[PDB]
Amino acid sequence: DAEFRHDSGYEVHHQKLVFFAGDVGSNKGAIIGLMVGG
Amino acid sequence: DAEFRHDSGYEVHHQKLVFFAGDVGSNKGAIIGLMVGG
Amino acid sequence: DAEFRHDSGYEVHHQKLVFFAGDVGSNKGAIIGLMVGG
Amino acid sequence: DAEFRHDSGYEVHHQKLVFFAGDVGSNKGAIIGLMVGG
Amino acid sequence: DAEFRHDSGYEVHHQKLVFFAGDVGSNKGAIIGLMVGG
Amino acid sequence: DAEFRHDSGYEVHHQKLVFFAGDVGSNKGAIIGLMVGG
Amino acid sequence: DAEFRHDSGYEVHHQKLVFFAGDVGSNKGAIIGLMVGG
Amino acid sequence: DAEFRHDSGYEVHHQKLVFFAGDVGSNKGAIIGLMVGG
Amino acid sequence: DAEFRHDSGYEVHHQKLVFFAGDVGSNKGAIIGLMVGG
Amino acid sequence: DAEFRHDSGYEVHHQKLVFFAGDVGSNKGAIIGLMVGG
Repeated sequence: DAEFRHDSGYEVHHQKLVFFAGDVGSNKGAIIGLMVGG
Repeated sequence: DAEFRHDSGYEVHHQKLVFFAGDVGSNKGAIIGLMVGG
Repeated sequence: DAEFRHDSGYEVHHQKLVFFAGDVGSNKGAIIGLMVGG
Repeated sequence: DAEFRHDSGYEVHHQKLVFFAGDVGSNKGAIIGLMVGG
Repeated sequence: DAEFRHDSGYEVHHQKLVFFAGDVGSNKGAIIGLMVGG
Repeated sequence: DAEFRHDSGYEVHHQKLVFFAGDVGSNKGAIIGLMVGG
Repeated sequence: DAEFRHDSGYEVHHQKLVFFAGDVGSNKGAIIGLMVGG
Repeated sequence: DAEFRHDSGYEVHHQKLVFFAGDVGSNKGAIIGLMVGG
Repeated sequence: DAEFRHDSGYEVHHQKLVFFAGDVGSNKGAIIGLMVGG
Repeated sequence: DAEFRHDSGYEVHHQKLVFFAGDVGSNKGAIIGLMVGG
């Protein structure tokens, strides 16, 4: 007579002027805010 | 007599002026806000 | 006599001036807000 | 006597001035907001 | 006089006896290999 | 005098006995290989 | 006179007896290999 | 007669002018706020 | 006269009897190999 | 006259009988190999 209860909790996010908001599992590419050449 | 209960929780997101809002599982490409050349 | 109950939770999103709102499973292409050349 | 119950939850999205709202499973093409050349 | 060149690379996949081969941008439904009740 | 060149690369897939081969942008339904009840 | 060159590299995957091969950007649903109740 | 109860807690985030807000599992690519060359 | 060159490297993966092969950006759902109740 | 060169290196992975092979950016859900109740 087992009982399995899981709750991921309450998440509130307030974000302003955020370039990258989020979780990246794996990153091998390029993440650049601004690129100026020449 | 087992009971399996899962809840992913309450998610509230407020975002303004956010370039990339979201979760990337795997990133091998290029994510650039602005590209200026020459 | 098992009981399987899954709930994905309540998701509320408020977004303004967001270039990319969403989750990318895998990214190998190019995601650029603005491209200026020459 | 098993009972399988799945609920995907309540999703409310409010979006204004969003270039790309949505989830991309896999991305190998180009997603550019603006392209200026010459 | 800018030059923008992007290549997504060479992808070779060999898969045998794979339930789910592919990238999911966002998952809120149920993905179960086998369901047995009663 | 800008030059924009994009290539999505070479994709070779060999798959045998694969239930679901493909990329799902968003999944809220049920994907079950086998369902047995009673 | 800028030059932008991006390469996503060479990816070779060999997989056998893999339940879930792929990258998930965000997961709020249930991913279970086998469910047995009662 | 066991009872398994897990709670992920209450998370409140307030962020302004944040380049990268989020958790990266593994990082092998380049994350640069600004790139100026020439 | 700047030159931007990015390479994501060579990735070779050999996997056998792997339940979940892949990178998850964010996980709030349940990932269980086997569920037995009652 | 700047030159920006990035290489993500050579990655070779050999894995056998691995439940979860991959990088998780953020984990708030449940990851259980086996669940037995009752």
